Amino acid sequence: GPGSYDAALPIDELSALLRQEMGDDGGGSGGGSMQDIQQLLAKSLTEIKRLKAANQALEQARRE
Amino acid sequence: GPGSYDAALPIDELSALLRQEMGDDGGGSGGGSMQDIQQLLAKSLTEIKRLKAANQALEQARRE
Repeated sequence: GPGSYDAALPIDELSALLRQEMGDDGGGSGGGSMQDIQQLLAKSLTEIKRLKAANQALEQARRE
Repeated sequence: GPGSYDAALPIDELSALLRQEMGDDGGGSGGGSMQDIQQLLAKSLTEIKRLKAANQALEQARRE
């Protein structure tokens, strides 16, 4: 199976992991530009905010 | 300007946003070397997995 910790794994693995958490259609590229990092690092930040918004909303909505 | 759906903002802004989402006192420069992205793009991915596990744990507790 996989390793016991996520310790210093390469850029291809952490890119595939955040894209798999968002259910991608086999995305990513070898581009490495300022635009490539901005798109990836905005996408992971957007997914944090999506889960926090949903968590905060459902905790009061299901309480009835 | 539009009142919703921020996109294509500079790398310093999205990096200060993911750092303060993880509880830092704001942020600074977004960097651009391979060592910078292997840190910040993994930290933001760890915060997705954290909040998914938190949301899942309270959902299965309050379905009763």
